[PDB]
Amino acid sequence: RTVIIRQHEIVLKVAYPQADSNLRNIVTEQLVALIDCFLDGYVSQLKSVDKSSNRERYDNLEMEYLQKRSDLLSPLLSLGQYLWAASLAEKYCDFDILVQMCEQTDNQSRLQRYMTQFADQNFSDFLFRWYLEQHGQLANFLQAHEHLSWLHEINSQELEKAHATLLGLANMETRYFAKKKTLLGLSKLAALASDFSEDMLQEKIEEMAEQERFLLHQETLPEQLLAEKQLNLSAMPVLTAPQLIGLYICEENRRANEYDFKKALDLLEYIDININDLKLEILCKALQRDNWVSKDSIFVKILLPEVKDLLQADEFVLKANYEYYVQGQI
Amino acid sequence: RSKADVERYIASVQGSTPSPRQKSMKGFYFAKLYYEAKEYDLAKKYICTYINVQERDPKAHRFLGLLYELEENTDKAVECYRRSVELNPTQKDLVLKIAELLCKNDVTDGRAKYWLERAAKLFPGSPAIYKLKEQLLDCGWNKLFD
Amino acid sequence: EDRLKIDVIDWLVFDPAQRAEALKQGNAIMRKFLASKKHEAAKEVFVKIPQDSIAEIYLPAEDDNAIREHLCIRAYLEAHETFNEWFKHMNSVPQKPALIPQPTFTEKVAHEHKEKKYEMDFGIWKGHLDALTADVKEKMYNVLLFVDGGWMVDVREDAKEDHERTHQMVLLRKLCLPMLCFLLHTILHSTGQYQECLQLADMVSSERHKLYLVFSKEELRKLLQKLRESSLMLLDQGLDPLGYEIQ
Repeated sequence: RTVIIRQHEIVLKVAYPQADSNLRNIVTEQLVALIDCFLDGYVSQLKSVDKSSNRERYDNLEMEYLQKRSDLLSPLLSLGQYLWAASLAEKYCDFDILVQMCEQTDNQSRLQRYMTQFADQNFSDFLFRWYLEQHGQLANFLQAHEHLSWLHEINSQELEKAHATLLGLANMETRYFAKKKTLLGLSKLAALASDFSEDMLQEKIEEMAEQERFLLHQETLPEQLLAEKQLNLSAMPVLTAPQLIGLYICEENRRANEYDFKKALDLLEYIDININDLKLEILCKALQRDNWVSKDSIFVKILLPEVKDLLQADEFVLKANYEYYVQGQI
Repeated sequence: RSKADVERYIASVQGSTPSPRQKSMKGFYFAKLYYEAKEYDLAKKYICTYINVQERDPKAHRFLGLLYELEENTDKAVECYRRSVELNPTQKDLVLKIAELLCKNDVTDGRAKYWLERAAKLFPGSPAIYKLKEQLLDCGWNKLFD
Repeated sequence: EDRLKIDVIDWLVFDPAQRAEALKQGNAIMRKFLASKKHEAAKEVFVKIPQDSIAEIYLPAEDDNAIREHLCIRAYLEAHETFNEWFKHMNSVPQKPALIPQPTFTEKVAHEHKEKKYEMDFGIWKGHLDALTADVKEKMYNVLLFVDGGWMVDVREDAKEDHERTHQMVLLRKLCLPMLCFLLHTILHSTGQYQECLQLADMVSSERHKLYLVFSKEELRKLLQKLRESSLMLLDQGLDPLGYEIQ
């Protein structure tokens, strides 16, 4: 810790001087501070390999310390010649983040192909190191492998393929409604534009028609309760059947009419807890709003031992309509 | 005419063209007579429905803007004129109106300034143009003098 | 023969008792010209139709449709009148000040000003643009999302057979709806509204309009290579393909 400090002290003083130095000289003191830095990084590598296992916390804290220095020796060599980078990258034979950004600053897509040619899992490293950060679109062509899939799939004219992943990303989608809607639309336009047999196509667009059928529900949410509930227009999440059924029936939804409940009884097959507790919850606010007309209609829209009764009252025209509701069902 | 004359004509064309599209395409010509019978909450909804099917007619849009002008709803009236103007640029008098209304309601936004510049180049140095220039400034004594 | 047809209109317009036949025939004539994209032809006819025709005529299945068709056609025309203005403007951007390397102290100041004036014009040419973009867009959505049954689609279904017209109305949809979409995409892309570009795939695929049926398979892919282009620019901005923040 004094031996080492006196070396990181003359790196920085060998950095201040090449700022004013005849060309050739500034290189020989650079091949030198590369000769010296490659003996420090070799001694921290040999001490690592010396210690292992238990008390690991101390062995993964000394890694971060040598890794913040092969980064401070790399940046330092970012101004310097990269002809030495190849040897600094090999000396601490990984420190790839530095030799990977030297291959990026130049047109050597030949070097980043020569790097991955002789490497152990650099490919899984150069793609995750491109995403964290022209010919960069040829590396974008390979980096578009993963969810960005559909993109390079439209490009490759692999439409059917684009449709499968576009639907897959539509399904996992929960964070943004406006986006779950966009992906299906794209998936659909992908599939339609693709080369399915009229049979397969008819399946993709039917299994699809289903998705659009559930969505349409959250889609038709009245504009009275969405400013009441102070909701973002599009910047809202993909709601589930429950939230929907319960929101279509809120006392906030003021103009709630036959269609609001009919659709709040259509979203019961969209569940996967208590079914017939809600079946009641909703038919009951279907009457609170009546102010004892709508119950009337929703029994007219259904076309029946779904609804309950004695359980319900848990009253003069409830039974009265439940008589010409035993004649209707019959 | 009266209320009966105009609301009885509802059944006249209702019995001649009953489909929703043609029913709504007659809204402008329905609204044409309610504006004459002094019905502005009714005429508004008649024209607004024709606008639901004929959304690219500069005449209908202006007519609603002129009706919102009688209602004194500046924000609504201005927007209606805007649509008729963007559809048909030859409506110079509407460019003045927009500039005239934007400066009377609020000058804080530069949009009122912009529409005044256009109004000037459509009516070079007309008597109204300066009037609007003074209105925009109104929203200090030395300033007016200059 | 163009004149023969555009001239038979003034003959039918002259007699107000034939305004229903003047409009109907005006439509037909404008249906031939639209299929050729003769918009100055279609419009020169469109003005001959008195601005108050619709009001007076007030309904047989043949008159309800011709009134609808006429407005559809106006919605289409207005969607090209405002684009050509917008497009004309996009191609008149203030040019950068010219540089005089090794300037005299005179040329240095003339340039400090020319450089400061240009940094005023480019702001307005985005100003006028935004207002011509907000307007041309609206029109393109009035045609694409035509109210009450889609563009060039009859609402009345009890007229007598007219295969010429009917198939002229299907065609006009397949020539002009793919072409209006691609324009709107070009307008949205040109103004950097990339999130919305991608939302053309909702509008089109929509079951509410079934616009995707008016597309040939080739046109689709083309629209899909147009959207992937907007997407890119959204990645360059740091957002996901569809414009939503990457959390």
